[PDB]
Amino acid sequence: KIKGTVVLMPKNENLNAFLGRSVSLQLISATKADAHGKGKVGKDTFLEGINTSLPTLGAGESAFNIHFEWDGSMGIPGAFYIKNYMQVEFFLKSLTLEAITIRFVCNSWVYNTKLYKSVRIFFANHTYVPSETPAPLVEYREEELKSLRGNGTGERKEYDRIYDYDVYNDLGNPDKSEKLARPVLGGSSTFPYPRRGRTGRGPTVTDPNTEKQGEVFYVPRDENLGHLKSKDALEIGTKSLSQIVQPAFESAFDLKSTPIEFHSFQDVHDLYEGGIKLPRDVISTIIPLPVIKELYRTDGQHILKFPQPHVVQVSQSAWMTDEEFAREMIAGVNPCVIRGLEEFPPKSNLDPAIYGDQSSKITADSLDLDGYTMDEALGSRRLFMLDYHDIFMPYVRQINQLNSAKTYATRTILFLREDGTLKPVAIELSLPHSAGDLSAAVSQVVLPAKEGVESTIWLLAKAYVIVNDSCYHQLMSHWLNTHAAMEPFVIATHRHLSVLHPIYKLLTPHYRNNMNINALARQSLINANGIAETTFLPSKYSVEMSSAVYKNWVFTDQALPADLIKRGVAIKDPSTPHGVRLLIEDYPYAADGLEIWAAIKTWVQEYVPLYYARDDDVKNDSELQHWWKEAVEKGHGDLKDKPWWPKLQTLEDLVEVCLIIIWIASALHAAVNFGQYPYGGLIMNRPTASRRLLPEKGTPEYEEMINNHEKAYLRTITSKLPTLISLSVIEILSTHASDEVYLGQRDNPHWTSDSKALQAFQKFGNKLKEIEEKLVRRNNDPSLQGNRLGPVQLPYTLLYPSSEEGLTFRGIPNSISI
Ligand SMILES: [Fe+3]
Repeated sequence: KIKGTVVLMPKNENLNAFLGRSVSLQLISATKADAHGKGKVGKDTFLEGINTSLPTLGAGESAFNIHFEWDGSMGIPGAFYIKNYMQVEFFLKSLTLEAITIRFVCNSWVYNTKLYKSVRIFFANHTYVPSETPAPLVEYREEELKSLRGNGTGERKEYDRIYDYDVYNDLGNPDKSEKLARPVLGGSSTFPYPRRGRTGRGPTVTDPNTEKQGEVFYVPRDENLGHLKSKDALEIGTKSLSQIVQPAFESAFDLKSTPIEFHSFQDVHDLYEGGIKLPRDVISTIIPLPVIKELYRTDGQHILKFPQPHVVQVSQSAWMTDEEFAREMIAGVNPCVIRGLEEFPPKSNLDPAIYGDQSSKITADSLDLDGYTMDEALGSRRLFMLDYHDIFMPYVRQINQLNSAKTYATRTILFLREDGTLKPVAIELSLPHSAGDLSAAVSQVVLPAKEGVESTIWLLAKAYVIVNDSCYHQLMSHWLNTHAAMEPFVIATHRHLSVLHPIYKLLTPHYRNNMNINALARQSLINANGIAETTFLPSKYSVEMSSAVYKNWVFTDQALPADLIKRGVAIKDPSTPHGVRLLIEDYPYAADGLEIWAAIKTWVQEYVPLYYARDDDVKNDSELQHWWKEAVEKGHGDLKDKPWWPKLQTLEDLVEVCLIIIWIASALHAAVNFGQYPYGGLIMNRPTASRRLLPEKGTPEYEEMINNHEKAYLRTITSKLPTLISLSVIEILSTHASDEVYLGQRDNPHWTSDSKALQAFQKFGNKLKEIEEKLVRRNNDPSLQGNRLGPVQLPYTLLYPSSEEGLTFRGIPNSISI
């Protein structure tokens, strides 16, 4: 008999109930086949007893002894079937067979046997490209992929493990109201979009093209991550905020229990000092809710107190400095949009027949470039911009028609000073113009000012820019480029790469929780009248704006060197270690990012050749070829006609594709995600909406800018009630769960039996530790203070690879996990 140990976790996170005839396992041979060439299968073997011997056992886990009859005619086990005859599902961790050691890493929920169309199968931890699969496992390997793909029909159930694609046709709620109808995103030239995971709930009764509402948005079962500690279930907080907390806040405002608007900046600071007083029944709603109860300190009676945002921990006024406004474009929440400006004035590609004359109104001789002429600044590569003009202009008219929204399409010009810091030198606030226009508001240029009403107008100009930047950050840099862009690759990977496949093992840690958070976001974040639409400027146009931006999304430009070169913030330079020379030498995001990028590249370049010796080996891997074909032609199918997709016929193409996927999922998402509350937890620093244009001279609103500048500012930016909701959301999303798995870590040390792959992975984790030491030295270097810390004195730690749990402003998860 072969001695085995099963480790599992009961659903409650009673052990005698697993004995008797409750759980059967059957070993499957990798070497002895039946007459059809399929590995022979052993007898049903039941769990025999509880193993209390090994002190090495994670929380919630139990170990069971089992002995398998396995004679000569059976060969070597390479897989097993398991049947759960119990009513309730359990979480299967592993099987370990001794003195034959063979390890099986399972980490999968096993529901009652009657719920499955075919018996659950698990493979030992060996790694095989398809031409290396032992012959008696070839059919089992392919049948398991066929099972995962399903047939493209049916309402998906909680226990299903079926991966497939669908369009974003589940955000509208047209059965509730015509006002809640939304365009389908994906599957048309008007609205191209990445695909998402298919749920199959079926059509609404009013629109056959929109998917009906559902209490639970399915994800394949093992994508729905359980947590030992309920506080770690951060993705569910989004749902609780929308469904329970937001209505409670709304009630406090409807009943006039708290002022409707902030009246001074101190009313905003109060949120993390003394707190806000709210009705008792409002506090009583929050206090018992998992995740939500961690967001606020409370007296249990009437007070909620938000945590002090990092950006104010040293100076509560530094966010208002021009130095910090520009520094955040290279070391802030959204450090990836600034571009070099190589001509002046800046140009627009938009049609003047639609929007009016698009010539810039910024004059060169009005700009203070520290004594440089414009030609000198351009030539020395010292001029940059944050350009939202062409991005926002197409939507300004329809946004400004909404009752409580008004924006400009902004452009900010920045100068790289000789001291190496950026300074803002002008903001252009543009509006579309057409013959029939009812509005008399005009475009204007605003220049820096420190005194008088001109200083208030300049501070407001910065707020209009940061509203554009916050909307672009959240919808494009963050949602579109990480969450949404990655999901098609998750789906393709499970559909086409076996668990046995080396590239499955390389990529899947980088998908942890991504389908789950995305489904929860379709339900409560980006749904019609959901949190994003009611907190961000574009309202009901928000998600469709991300579709318009996706028209220009380029997979190969997500690589960090290509991004930097495309934006004109670095140049190709083969004499440099990273192959690019930064044009802003101390650009903290890019400088730290290049280190992480290089480490991932080395890991991928070391792992790939362990499994692929020539370009032909890549061409000849049928799972890999099917995977990439489907990811492109189905998952990102609206961009299938584009010439820039890698072909995947060479080793270098495989490395490139894997490298870009891991970068997007880990460091890029971390850099755009974990600064959300640290920088945006002060709404004045990261306003999410603007509600009025600049006032005309001779009006009470203009006199208010002179006499009460803080009120003028607060009336312009996000109102108090959506601010309380936005702050709560971003606090959740900026938190690391205690069970996170970070870059350089895996959830199990035995993910492969291949020692060379294990060694290469250890080298990768060591290199990340080395890199963190280097980044600490950078933050401690007084010469780099201006960009790495700024007047907010906030060291740039967002690309430190490691972190403890909580709202830490550091740490790079493997995946898009929140
Ligand atoms: Fe995120």
